[PDB]
Amino acid sequence: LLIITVSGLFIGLVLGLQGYSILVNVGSESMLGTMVSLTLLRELAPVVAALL
Amino acid sequence: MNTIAWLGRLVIERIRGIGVAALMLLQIIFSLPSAGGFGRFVYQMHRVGVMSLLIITVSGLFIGLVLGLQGYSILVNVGSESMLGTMVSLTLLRELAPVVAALLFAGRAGSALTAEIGSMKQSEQLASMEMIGVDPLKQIVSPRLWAGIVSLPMLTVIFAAIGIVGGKLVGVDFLGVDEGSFWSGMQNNVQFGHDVVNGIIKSIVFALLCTWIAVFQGYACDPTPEGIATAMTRTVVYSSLCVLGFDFVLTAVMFG
Amino acid sequence: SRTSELAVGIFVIIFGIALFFLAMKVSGLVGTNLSDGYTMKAQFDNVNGLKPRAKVTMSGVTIGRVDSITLDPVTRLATVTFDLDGKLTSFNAEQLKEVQKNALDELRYSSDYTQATPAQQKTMEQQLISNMNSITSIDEDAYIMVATNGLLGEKYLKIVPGGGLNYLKRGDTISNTQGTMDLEDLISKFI
Amino acid sequence: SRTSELAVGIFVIIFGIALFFLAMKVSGLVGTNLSDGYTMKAQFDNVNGLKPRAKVTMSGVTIGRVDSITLDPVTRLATVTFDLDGKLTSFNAEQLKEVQKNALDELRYSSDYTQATPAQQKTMEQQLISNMNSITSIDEDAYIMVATNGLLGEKYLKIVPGGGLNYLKRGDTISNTQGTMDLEDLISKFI
Repeated sequence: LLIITVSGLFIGLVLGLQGYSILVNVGSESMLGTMVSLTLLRELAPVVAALL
Repeated sequence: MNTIAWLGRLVIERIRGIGVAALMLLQIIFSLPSAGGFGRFVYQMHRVGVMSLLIITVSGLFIGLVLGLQGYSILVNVGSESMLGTMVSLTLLRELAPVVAALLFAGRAGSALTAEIGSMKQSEQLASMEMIGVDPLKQIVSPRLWAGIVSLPMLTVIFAAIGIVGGKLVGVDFLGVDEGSFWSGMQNNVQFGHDVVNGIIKSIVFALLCTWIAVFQGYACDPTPEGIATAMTRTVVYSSLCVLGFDFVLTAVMFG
Repeated sequence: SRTSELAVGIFVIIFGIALFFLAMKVSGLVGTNLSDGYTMKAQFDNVNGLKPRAKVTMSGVTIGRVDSITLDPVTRLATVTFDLDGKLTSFNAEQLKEVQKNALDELRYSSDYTQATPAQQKTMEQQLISNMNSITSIDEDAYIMVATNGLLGEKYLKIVPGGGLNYLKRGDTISNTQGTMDLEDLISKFI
Repeated sequence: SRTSELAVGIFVIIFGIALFFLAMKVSGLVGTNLSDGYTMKAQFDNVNGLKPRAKVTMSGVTIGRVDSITLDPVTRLATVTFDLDGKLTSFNAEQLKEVQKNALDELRYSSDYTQATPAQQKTMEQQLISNMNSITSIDEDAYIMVATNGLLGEKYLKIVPGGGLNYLKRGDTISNTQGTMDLEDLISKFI
């Protein structure tokens, strides 16, 4: 249990850090909450949870 | 009441245990290895690196196939399919190829440095070596540690190379993206001396803390084959806490 | 020393339980839900894209949230029930009389005190307790309209003050209102 | 034994909270559902880029969703099936009688009184019971069209009210529809 919290805390801190700074240039800082959710939920939380 | 002082003071033999591993670490590198060291050093590369090679290609091929698959479909709606090549490169190179390369390496070879030394502790393989007279800190530690340092930046470049070339295969062969805007999206935004070089300097200190723990926690462990697995997690736990704990200082010193 | 070491480690780890709840505040399920607020409401005819817990701004600085949205089906009116702040939206003790005598400079003015009963003082007396509580920083004439933030996705509420002499109460209804428009206003006037 | 009864019982504590986080603070099924919600349908021409479970609005309030989008080759069209709300779209009994005799005020509307029947109760008493039959706030000749939440976003149904004095029933079909408009059409809008 003590492991996956820290690597859980990490990847969200990164994925919402870098895509926004390119995305803010057009019109979208409100779709920040979507891209963090829909890539963790349907893509990484199955995969990267097992490899730890 | 005695549990909270049993859970108390548990840091102290751990911080005294960590203070031992520092005192071990100087004693390995501050001596000149003899003849016959390079021959085992090659075999450790044959053991650690060459065996680790078949894994990181497949997980290298995977993550590029995913990251260029899903962000584009939201990004195509405004004006940008040409910045697909930038977002795949600059998140693999400065963010994931340091981090996710180690967690597969701490998985395979972060264990097989412990259990190979948890081998020689249970059958007194270690103790017989001292008794005949060698020093395993010169014999079975130093060619293991020097392969662990070298072979990880030798892989994480290999990882991200198929990592980018993987995402090309979904783009131009299935999503029909323009090839020229793909690469020249990268060549304008990805400098060499600030990204790929500083993706290596992350991967060296991600290789040292991952492999030095995995040597020490297999050496100073009690030979009980139950606790050989509790010592096994403390390789992985203390690696993954520190390979993630020292991304956040390394991201801040490079940029921001 | 045994005792020393023990106690030390104890408090040390304990902290981790202490900072846990300060880390639990940022989860949004406990802690930091607005203090010392109150409630107003208004009436619209178009609330396009407005969701609950959107922002309310005075001139570019946020002052509350929007909590309850309804439509009145009998004459097709929208009605928002939102909560402001009570620290950045109200006068304190000194600022009351410092503007109540500026209100009485408007209340007992040459244009108003001369036209009403100019031999009384009750209208100057009744205005002080009535403006003591149930009072805002929003003028009695001030319009609220749905602006468009994010310039592509949003609609935080904008409260524009100005003019007037008196203010509005702590629970009343802002009557000067302006519902939002859409891209179909942006095309129809353009065509 | 005693630690094991603790250290996995505390594990099912945390997993229940992190499921509660996803259900009741993230995803749509956090209660999104109105009372006796009935369904209607309508036909369109352009339903371009419209997913099921979209929003429906009347004045920007979320009154319902879109259920199914079918085509019919019998007449080359697209017929949208959607469920509205039953409370925000149907008048209450008090609001019913408020408009029912006002529909009798509309019926007996001067000439409207001696035009169908002033000598019979078919134009007088039947419209009273026709006022009650599963009534809607949607009038007899309102028009529905596909808007977009901003000029870069999703697609959702808004319904333009106004006009007419009679209403429609549950399960009817709204007339006067017009579909979505895009970049391939705005050229046709100007020239």
